[PDB]
Amino acid sequence: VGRVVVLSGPSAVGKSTVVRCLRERIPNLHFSVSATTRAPRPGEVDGVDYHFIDPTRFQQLIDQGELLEWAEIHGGLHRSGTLAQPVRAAAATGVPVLIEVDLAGARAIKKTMPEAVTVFLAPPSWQDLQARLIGRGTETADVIQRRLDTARIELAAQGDFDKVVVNRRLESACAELVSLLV
Repeated sequence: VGRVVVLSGPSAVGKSTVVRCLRERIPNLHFSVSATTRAPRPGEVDGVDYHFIDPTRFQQLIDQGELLEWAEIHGGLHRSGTLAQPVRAAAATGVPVLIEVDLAGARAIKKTMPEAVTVFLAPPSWQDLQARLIGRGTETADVIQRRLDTARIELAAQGDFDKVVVNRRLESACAELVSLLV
């Protein structure tokens, strides 16, 4: 039976390079393919990039409890979320599953699938995360202040998760996640 790992963390702690590393290290890792009600962009493939469904069918899925989590996107322009059945089927086949979601999505998945392992990718320090949020200083002071406030709130949540991986170094963050997945 494959492990299901839900990866989340602060907005902008470094999740997507980590995801790429994981998919290279585990040849058959199944990266959860979200359902969405937006239309496909050219180059997106149904079943690979997203499962493209219509709003009515997406509402049916909500009502039948077939989503582990879902959210309104861009204030309700459309919806996206994680389908339960492919995750469960992949796991029953013995293939490991990774789901990457924001913190609200991870909280939702722990309710709908408690056997999933939730992991919070934490920064090695406050100053490391603050430095990245300031960045090249292209944003206004109000925008940066809001980002720092948001980060402190999100960091307060790391206790809600099954595991904390500290992103000290890409190779060892990725290594710890590999150990969790296989």
